[PDB]
Amino acid sequence: DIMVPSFVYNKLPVIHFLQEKRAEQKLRRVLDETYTEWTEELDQAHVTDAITRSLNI
Amino acid sequence: MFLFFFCDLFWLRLLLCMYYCVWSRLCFIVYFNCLMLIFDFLLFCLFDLYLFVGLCLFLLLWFMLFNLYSLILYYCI
Ligand SMILES: CCCCCCCCCCCCCCCCCC(=O)OC[C@H](COP(=O)([O-])OCC(O)COP(=O)([O-])OC[C@@H](COC(=O)CCCCCCCCCCCCCCCCC)OC(=O)CCCCCCCCCCCCCCCCC)OC(=O)CCCCCCCCCCCCCCCCC
Ligand SMILES: CCCCCCCCCCCCCCCCCC(=O)OC[C@H](COP(=O)([O-])OCC[N+](C)(C)C)OC(=O)CCCCCCCCCCCCCCCCC
Repeated sequence: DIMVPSFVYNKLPVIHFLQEKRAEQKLRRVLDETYTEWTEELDQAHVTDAITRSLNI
Repeated sequence: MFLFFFCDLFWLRLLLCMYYCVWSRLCFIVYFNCLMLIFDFLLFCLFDLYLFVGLCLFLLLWFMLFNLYSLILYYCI
């Protein structure tokens, strides 16, 4: 009725602070894993060159 | 021989019930050293070294309810 309740009350602020940091840590890691991915596609000039060769030019 | 008597804490028990039906933080402890046995970090004990905290707290409360209030005249230990 008295003792355990008081010590639970004492624990609340630190646990709240640590869990807020843990949540921020998760969000930070989520952002850090994001990285714009640029793709490379076959240049059309080689297509235009193969087109020309096929013509027997 | 069986003597039936009562402690002198009944009013204090009433006050405890009245004032501790809701939770309150405790930040001042007469014997705080029972909570901090290890002072160098990375040291740990496999023995239940914090088993004394509860008994310590209850003993402090009981002995304080008796001894400190005994300064009031006619209060009995
Ligand atoms: C022959 C004559 C009679 C006597 C017979 C005795 C027989 C003895 C047999 C042999 C035994 C040998 C060994 C003895 C060793 C003694 C050692 C000793 O005393 O050490 C000191 C030591 C002192 O301790 P303490 O620090 O003072 O704390 C104990 C306190 O009790 C306070 O501690 P606590 O507050 O932590 O306790 C918890 C408390 C938590 O707090 C509370 O619950 C609050 C209430 C506290 C009550 C207890 C305190 C008592 C205060 C004094 C008496 C109050 C007024 C009584 C009025 C009497 C009027 C005549 O809860 C309770 O007390 C639970 C009970 C609650 C009862 C509520 C009843 C409600 C009824 C409502 C009815 C409504 C009807 C409506 C109808 C409508 C119709 C239209 O005593 C003890 O530890 C207890 C010793 C008991 C040993 C066992 C004895 C056997 C049982 C006997 C029962 C007799 C019943 C019949 C009586 C009938 C009237 C005559
Ligand atoms: C943390 C430290 C706490 C320190 C507290 C300090 C309190 C200071 C008190 C100043 C004086 C008070 C005078 C009161 C007078 C009352 C009427 C009277 O006649 O009394 C005379 C009585 C006796 O005076 P007397 O001995 O002259 O009486 C004469 C009577 N004849 C002649 C018949 C013998 O005064 C006292 O006994 C007062 C002593 C007080 C000592 C301090 C007790 C502190 C511990 C109890 C704290 C309780 C807190 C509870 C809170 C709730 C808990 C859940």
